Amino acid sequence: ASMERFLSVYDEVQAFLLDQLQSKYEIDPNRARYLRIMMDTTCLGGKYFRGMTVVNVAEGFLAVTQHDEATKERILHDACVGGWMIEFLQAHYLVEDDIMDGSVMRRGKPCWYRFPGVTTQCAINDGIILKSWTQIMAWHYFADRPFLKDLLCLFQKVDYATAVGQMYDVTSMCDSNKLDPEVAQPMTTDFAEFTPAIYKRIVKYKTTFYTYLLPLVMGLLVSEAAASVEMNLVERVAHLIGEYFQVQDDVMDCFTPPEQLGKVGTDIEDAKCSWLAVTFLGKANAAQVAEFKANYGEKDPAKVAVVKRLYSKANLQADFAAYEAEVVREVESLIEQLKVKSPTFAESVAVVWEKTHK
Amino acid sequence: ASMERFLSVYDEVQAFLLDQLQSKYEIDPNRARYLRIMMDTTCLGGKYFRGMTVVNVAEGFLAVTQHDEATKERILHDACVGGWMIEFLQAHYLVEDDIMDGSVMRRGKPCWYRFPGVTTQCAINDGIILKSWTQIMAWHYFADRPFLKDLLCLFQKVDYATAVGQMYDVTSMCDSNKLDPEVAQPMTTDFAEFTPAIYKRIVKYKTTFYTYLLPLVMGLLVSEAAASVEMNLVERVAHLIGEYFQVQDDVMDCFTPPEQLGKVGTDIEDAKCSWLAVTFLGKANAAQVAEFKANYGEKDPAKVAVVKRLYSKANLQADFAAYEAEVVREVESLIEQLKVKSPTFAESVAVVWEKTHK
Ligand SMILES: Oc1ccc2[nH]cc(CN3CCN(c4nc5cc(Cl)ccc5s4)CC3)c2c1
Ligand SMILES: Oc1ccc2[nH]cc(CN3CCN(c4nc5cc(Cl)ccc5s4)CC3)c2c1
Ligand SMILES: [Zn+2]
Ligand SMILES: [Zn+2]
Repeated sequence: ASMERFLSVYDEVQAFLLDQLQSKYEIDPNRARYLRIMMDTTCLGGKYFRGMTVVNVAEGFLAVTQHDEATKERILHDACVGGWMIEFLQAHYLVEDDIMDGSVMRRGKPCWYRFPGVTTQCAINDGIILKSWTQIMAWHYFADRPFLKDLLCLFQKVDYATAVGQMYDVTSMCDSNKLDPEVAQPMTTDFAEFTPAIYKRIVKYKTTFYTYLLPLVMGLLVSEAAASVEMNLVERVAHLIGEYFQVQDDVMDCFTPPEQLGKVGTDIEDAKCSWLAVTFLGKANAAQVAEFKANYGEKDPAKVAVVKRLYSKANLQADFAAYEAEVVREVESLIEQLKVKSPTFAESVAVVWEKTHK
Repeated sequence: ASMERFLSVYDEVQAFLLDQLQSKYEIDPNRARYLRIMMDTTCLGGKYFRGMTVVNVAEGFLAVTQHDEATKERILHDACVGGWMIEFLQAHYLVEDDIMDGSVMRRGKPCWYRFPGVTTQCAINDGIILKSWTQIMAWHYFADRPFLKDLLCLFQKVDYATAVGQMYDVTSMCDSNKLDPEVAQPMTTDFAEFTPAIYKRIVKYKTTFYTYLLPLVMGLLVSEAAASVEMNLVERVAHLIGEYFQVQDDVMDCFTPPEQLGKVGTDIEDAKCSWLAVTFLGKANAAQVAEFKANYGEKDPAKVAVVKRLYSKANLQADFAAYEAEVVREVESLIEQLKVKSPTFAESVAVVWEKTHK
């Protein structure tokens, strides 16, 4: 099974990284232990959706391509390593984003920086190490691979797009004309930049490149199958599914109970440009817009409750159902176009969509 | 002149990065302005020692090798780009280290995160962007270069060694046996880990890889001259000069006036494993060791003054002169060994040493 193989490779990669720190970086057993615990706490515990997508794409191609058994094993091992590079990249951005946002919990556990023996001083560096490990994995495991250059190039572009996305996200509540390193940034008062186009740009860069595009294209690279697809369709479908994924996360932040969510959602307090805020502003009357402005982006729980009740009374479920019908329609159309060059790849995309939609 | 060429290339690289953000990353003029100012504030203003070393090494080879004029220009441009990759890598670690350490000033100006319109929330990400830019530079400018693979591999190893070094540095005042993410870390009471061997390990990784090794080897790579040297001698001399550089920085932190230093030095308050603390512990009697333990690593200015006077009365100038005589001796010996394969490269190393020593 794919999951058994995926988790066995984590143990192998972890052992390799820590053994390398001992043999080449003069590490002591106590600092190796700290880094082992850091890796487990930051990398494990999720669903491994991003990493398993690489494995699933590679598995799809194996089913229709002629290979020696040793080659099938090599491809599957490469897909697991590539999938772990993505999981570690996600771990890097979660560690850093939790510090930047002052987050309290992550997956029902405290954020890494909040651990007593960690602190922000160490956590920022731990986050840096997590991303350096993705490169150590690539150069070691893919040293002789024909796809090494393309993989490192794609990984770099995705990482950069994601850092650009975090900038778009953290500054989404400021007026663009006021951005100035010399002047403390006031929250917007007009919310003129809370538009579907601006929200789409935030989401496209902050999450879709690393959550959907990177796993799909990495699965193609380790399979030596990039010629079986039209890359423009891959980008379009990845960006489309990724946006839907984030709209789901925005709604859950506001209404999914903290116990089920695994944290206390603070998007309203943080004045985030969420799908709920953009959509609400897209249908509210003058009175509702005014009430929203007087209560958004403030920590006062009475003000947060006003925003939540404004959203509830605005019937955003109808807009969500309408957005979802449009996404089902467009995703199915792009899947159909993917079948022209690769029915196998289209099938992996269908599975990626099914898992997102539910 | 090398400096004129080096600074002209910064303008070109800056223009390329910002133009790429507009054409491919949907950036708006206000966020491009913020990133332009961030780049200038974090990358410029230093002596450009690391970046200019790449240029100087490449210039040395140009003087003794046959090339068309267009090739000499291509090599010099590659050396400037490679030198800027190192300067931007340094900018990344300064931004992040200033946040981690809670630093106030850097080069007589506030630390980047302390700017009113920046904040830690943005600065951590700005630091991440600074390092992604080093990779954007490499993939763009060195796309067709024979040294691209070796350069990216060397850059990754140096970056990882540096992140490992920051971990060694930030945890240098804890007892290794007590390192535990679950438990808040107490300061050491015995200072048994304040030894010359442990101090050497901190310094080797936290600064010598990126300050000395990377500029020298990058100069060789862009010159296609790695066969003109014995790499083991390059590593040994880089590590040796780098250690001397850091011993100088440790002494200046404690005794160079804040006006000349460009900041208020806090190594004593921070309980850092500095050359002054290790050397003092290496010659103190029982009474002096006891007085050091009762005053080190505390913010109280009276306690800091006791440590500074303990250092002053301990005649650490004699130990420094003795360490310096040994370094002059070993650096000169390694330079002599470098002459066997490349008198030109040995000469660039002599210049690197002269600039460090003064
Ligand atoms: O006033 C409050 C404050 C906090 C609260 N927590 C839970 C509630 C009770 N419901 C409020 C309405 N609701 C919404 N579900 C969606 C789903 C989509 Cl896809 C789009 C818009 C909405 S609106 C579900 C939970 C509540 C009410
Ligand atoms: O008590 C204090 C407190 C703060 C102070 N600031 C300046 C001073 C006055 N001098 C104190 C001694 N000194 C040192 N120079 C070096 C150089 C090396 Cl290489 C190694 C060890 C030392 S010791 C220079 C400045 C002073 C005194
Ligand atoms: Zn965030
Ligand atoms: Zn530091």
